[PDB]
Amino acid sequence: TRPHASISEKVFCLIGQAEGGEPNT
Amino acid sequence: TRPHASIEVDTSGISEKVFCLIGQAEGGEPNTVYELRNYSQAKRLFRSGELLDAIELAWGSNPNYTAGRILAMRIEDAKPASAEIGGLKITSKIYGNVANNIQVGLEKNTLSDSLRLRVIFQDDRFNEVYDNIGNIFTIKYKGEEANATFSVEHDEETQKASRLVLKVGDQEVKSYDLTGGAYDYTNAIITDINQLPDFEAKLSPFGDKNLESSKLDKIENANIKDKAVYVKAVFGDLEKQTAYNGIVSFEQLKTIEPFELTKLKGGTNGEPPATWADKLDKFAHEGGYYIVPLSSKQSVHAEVASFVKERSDAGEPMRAIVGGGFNESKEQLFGRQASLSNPRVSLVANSGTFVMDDGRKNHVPAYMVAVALGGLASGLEIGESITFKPLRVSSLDQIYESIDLDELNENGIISIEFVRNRTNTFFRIVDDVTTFNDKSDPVKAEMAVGEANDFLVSELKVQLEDQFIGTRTINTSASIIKDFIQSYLGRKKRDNEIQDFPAEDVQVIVEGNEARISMTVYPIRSFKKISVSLVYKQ
Amino acid sequence: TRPHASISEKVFCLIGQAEGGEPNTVYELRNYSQAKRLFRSGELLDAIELAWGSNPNYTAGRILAMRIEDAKPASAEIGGLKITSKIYGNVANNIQVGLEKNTLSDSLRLRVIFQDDRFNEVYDNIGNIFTIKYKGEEANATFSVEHDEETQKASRLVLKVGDQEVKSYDLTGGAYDYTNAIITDINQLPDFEAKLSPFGDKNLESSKLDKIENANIKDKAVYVKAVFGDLEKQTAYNGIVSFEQLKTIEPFELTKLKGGTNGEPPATWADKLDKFAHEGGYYIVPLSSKQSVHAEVASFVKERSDAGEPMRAIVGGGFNESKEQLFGRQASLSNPRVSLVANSGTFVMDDGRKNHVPAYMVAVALGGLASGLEIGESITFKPLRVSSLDQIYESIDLDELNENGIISIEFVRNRTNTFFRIVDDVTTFNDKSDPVKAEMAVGEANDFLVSELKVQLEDQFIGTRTINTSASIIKDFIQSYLGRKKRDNEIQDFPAEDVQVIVEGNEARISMTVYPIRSFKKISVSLVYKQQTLQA
Repeated sequence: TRPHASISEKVFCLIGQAEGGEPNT
Repeated sequence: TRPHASIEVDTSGISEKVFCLIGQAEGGEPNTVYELRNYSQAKRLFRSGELLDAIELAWGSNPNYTAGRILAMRIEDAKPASAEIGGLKITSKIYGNVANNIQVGLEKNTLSDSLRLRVIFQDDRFNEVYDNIGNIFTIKYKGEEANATFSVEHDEETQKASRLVLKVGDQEVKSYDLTGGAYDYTNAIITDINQLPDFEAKLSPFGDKNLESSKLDKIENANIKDKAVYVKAVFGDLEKQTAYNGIVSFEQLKTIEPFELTKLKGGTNGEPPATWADKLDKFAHEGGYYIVPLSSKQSVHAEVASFVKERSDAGEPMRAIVGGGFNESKEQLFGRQASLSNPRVSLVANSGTFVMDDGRKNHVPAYMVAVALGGLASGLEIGESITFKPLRVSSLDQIYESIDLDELNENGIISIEFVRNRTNTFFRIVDDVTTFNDKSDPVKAEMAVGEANDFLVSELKVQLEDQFIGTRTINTSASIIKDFIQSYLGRKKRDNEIQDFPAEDVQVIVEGNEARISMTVYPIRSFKKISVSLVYKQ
Repeated sequence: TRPHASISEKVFCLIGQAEGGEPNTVYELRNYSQAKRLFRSGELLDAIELAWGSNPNYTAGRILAMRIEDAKPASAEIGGLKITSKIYGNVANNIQVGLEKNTLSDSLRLRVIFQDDRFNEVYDNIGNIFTIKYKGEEANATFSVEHDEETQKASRLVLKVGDQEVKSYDLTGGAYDYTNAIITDINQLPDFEAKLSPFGDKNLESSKLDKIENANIKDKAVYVKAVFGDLEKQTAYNGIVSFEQLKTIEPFELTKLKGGTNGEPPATWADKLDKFAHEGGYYIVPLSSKQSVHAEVASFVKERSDAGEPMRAIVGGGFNESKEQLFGRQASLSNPRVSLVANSGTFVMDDGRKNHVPAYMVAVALGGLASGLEIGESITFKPLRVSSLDQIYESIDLDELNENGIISIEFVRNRTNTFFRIVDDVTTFNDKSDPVKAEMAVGEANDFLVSELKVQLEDQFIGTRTINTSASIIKDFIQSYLGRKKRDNEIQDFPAEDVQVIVEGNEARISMTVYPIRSFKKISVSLVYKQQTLQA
């Protein structure tokens, strides 16, 4: 991996359906 | 020499980017790149065939624009024509079959006890003679002893000249070392004989010889009272006579001997190579951008395409333009496209005819229209497109017309369109679409957008490098990166290299070991659809 | 001798095979012309001239050059002289010398020739140091010199008049050491006279007078000669050739010198690498070809590290080496402070010639760069100024060579211009989590810091005043040093709480922590293109 160039305090939560991402995390 | 004035009525030519051509032609030393800056230089490095007709086309495909400097390579392992005749290895500076026409001979002159050399070659009208070979200088002794001589002995380990000695009877009058010493150039002998009482030595008037003294030949006890005999040194005089000129060179295996005027042998272009990648490797660091191979073979098209992708992965963007055959069919073309559907490649269909400047109404294959096209595309300013530009082609051997110029262009194949008048040559090129399958993305799809991206990207790379990748200190967080990048983008908008950019839509993230950047740019590219509407008030 | 007018820190070393200079000595070169006066041809000279022109902006400092051949001076014993040349090696056989007798002076004349410098000046009226006369009416008068028989140096000079001795000149008992004292003192006499040579500032000693007696003199101007001493004074202090006397000096023809020889290729360089042990040259670039000498340089740098002195070696390998041949050097050259360079290319030398360059000399390009740069600065991504280079290795190859600890080179394309830059400051060391050893510039920052820290610990505590300096005092002194080094920004940060020291009789043990300046090696970008509106 030699060096290179490659080219709000109120947190908000959600919970619902989605076709992606592992659940329970 | 003396002060003077000169006027050459130079026949040269009868600009930013560089253009690369690899093809077949019958001259020039093989497997080394050349830079061509002048057509009249190409007619002299090379001689005949596609590589030269390609260059004569590339630098004339448009009456106002023209290609930059050209890099060339020959696709042949041409041997040089040579022979062993006499005690000399004769080798021709030409590489290829053409060199077999060369003729060399030697004859000895009685009136000067020297050789006369003749070299002849037909196509360059070269037929000249060199005479008095040897004769490097004379001596006459002037003392009044009965009969005096001189001698010149070799270094028996190397056949180089070792001493020059003057003998009056049995007495060594004088002597000089020739294995280097004071007398490395013959000039010092020409003083140090004359300045003695009993001897004088003088040069021949035909040119300054002044050879390196180790090149004389072995002689012993030659009378120089009854005669003004020559010192000979017959081989090393050939370099002073002929080295800087002409077509032939001479090398020693042994004694030099006369021979009849005889032809050479072994000038062979050889079989064409079964693969082009090994020689294509040499363009990797010569600074090209646009490359075209001068052949219809499908293996060459796949090797060049894979080569361009390998270069693009290693910091050097490149692009290939390819043609195929003599008037190919749709089935053949889409067969070539489907096998070669990667970006940074563009495929051309038509095969044209060009009025070549000899007066030569040349019917020309598709991979040569790709030269004419690639030459024009390379010469223009960065970010312009071949889109709707005219080409100086004479006529086309073609199938494709307006409805086909939907079909082919929609599938990513370029073609030239016939417009009946006023537009300079009646012919303009419809698009700059690449061979990549998916047309939705313009950077991949359309050549000019890519060609503007590739150099813009390199500049962002190079400027970020020394400002940050140098790692001069960590105490320069991500807020400074936003300052540098907005300053950088502000220059590109001012310099017209981009259309516009939003300044307050830049996001930077950093973790000390790595920085992450996000930015948006609004690109600049040629118009392609003009929808102008008309209304009135009746 | 009369008053008249007429018209960086990191020291660098070079050592290799070229023509010229004394065998087994180090020379402090500081300009191009000084180099060409010392050496004549060889890769050492290209390396020197490359060091001060690998980059126009960054350039090396002082150059310590060594020419590693057991060379001999060319000599030939002829006439009455131990003729010897100053220039050791093969080249000196090209010298020619002759001593011609010249009759109007009744002297010798010297001509020395050497073709590469076309030297060819002449030294004339050799001998003939001064002239003598007598005026008086005495019919018989004469001059003589008599010698110390144990050395045949002259010990008396005498004048006779009227067939008896007049006066002694005591040629070791005063001012008569120098010939002038005889010429003045004769000029004080009533009727004896003498005049100095019109040929120049001879002022030779009387010790080197030649054997001569009963020179009949009155109506004459006879020369005293002193030939050998005149040869030394008028010639030995200039030019290529040197003379010593064996046997009497007399004329002989123009002839070559002989036996000048370079010797055999050096088998071991270690006992000649001892000459750098006190000049402190930090970077060293051996031009040695073979892996055997690279291991010797590696052993040498390790031995100087154990001695306390920091040094680092940059090395190259062959022509057209493959990855694996370079891995076989990397494994056999394992220790840190040794830096392996890959490719072999070409450079545009002083001549304007397209010189081919092996990796042994391409190493000099990085050595000239790292010695030019500021201390602690990284060699990474700086230009290299190379005309052509066997450099087909691609981006994935750079990662493989770099990970394995092999310095590589890259082609980079600007807008229109191009240039070649060096892709990482890595060493030949294995461990990825130890940047003090894995990164040349970090090791350098550590070395130069430690060279000062050692000395300031000596001056403070091995003043040896008393054991009563308890560990709290050492704990304070480390705070002073870490504060002074933070002030000059040589360290990023340090935790002042983490200084622990224990003292036991004459022995102390120390521990601490330092935040070194962190790098910024990787940058990633996410570049997006969007449509846009512009309107009336």
